[PDB]
Amino acid sequence: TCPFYKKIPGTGFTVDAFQYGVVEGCTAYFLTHFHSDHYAGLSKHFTFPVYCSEITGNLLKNKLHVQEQYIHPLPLDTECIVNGVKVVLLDANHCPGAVMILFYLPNGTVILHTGDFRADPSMERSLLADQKVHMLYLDTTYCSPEYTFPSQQEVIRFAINTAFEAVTLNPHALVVCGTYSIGKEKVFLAIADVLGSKVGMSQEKYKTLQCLNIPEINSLITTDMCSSLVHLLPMMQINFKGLQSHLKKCGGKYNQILAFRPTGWTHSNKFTRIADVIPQTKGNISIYGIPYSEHSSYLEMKRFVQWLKPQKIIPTVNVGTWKSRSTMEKYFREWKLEAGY
Ligand code: NI
Repeated sequence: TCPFYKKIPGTGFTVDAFQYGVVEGCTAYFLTHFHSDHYAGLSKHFTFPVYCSEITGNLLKNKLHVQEQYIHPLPLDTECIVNGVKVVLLDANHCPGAVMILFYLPNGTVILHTGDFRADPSMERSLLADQKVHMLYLDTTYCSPEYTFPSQQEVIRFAINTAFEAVTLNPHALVVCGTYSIGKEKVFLAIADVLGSKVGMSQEKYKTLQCLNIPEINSLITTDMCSSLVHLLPMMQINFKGLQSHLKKCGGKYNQILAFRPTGWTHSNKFTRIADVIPQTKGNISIYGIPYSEHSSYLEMKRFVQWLKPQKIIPTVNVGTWKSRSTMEKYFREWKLEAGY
């Protein structure tokens, strides 16, 4: 049954609540972003209103074949009325088309649902700064101080440099980049741009990336694998067997693979700097796991909340164990006491 943390009080609304069937008393279903754990449930047979970003609307229509009469895309940064309630959608700094939702209840309560996000100081100058927020439904994915990671920019620099050096040393080396959902597109686009290649990929993937409004996209991606020296594969294939296989398929065009796995966090982060990252190598194949995160670090989360000063915090990730809940409530209380709200 739909859990409490996916329900918005004083409304007919739910958030990311498509896998419970008809939810008693839900008049509109909000979808923060196109990741499977959040859209699980949607298909062509859905006949309730769905509210979401334009990009999320492109993917619903094209990938899951939702009928257009049921997709209600909204512009970001704009006050809109849905079943008599004022709402705004804000950039969540997550994957393309990912949003946070502000709800302005009739009674004067204000609710912010972050959906999934990576907190940034740039958010401190959106429409959030203009009024008080009473309740916050918080993406707590990395709510613990062991979770530190580098900026997205330093990680991309590491990857551009690594790849440019490899292929310049050996122009017969192929670069591979794993994917299994939208997001983290900058990894493979920035590598391809420094190497003066297009990124080649399967048709289903090319379809997906065409839904995202990325500027100059036709210039950067292709389904012609042959003309490309940066290839995207499913994450599951990013291993020595999967990569020997793919190298066989390229017909003596290449003699070396350099491959990249964007992971969220890996415990090498507590000890190791981004400068210091090394690959796993077998023969003529090397695999780099790089810490490219689209969720908040513990410090970026703490700073956001301390800035926002919510009256109540409702965690939406890691809720399923008592030891996790308890740990999180401790940190919420720490942050409050430290900042004085
Ligand atoms: Ni997500």
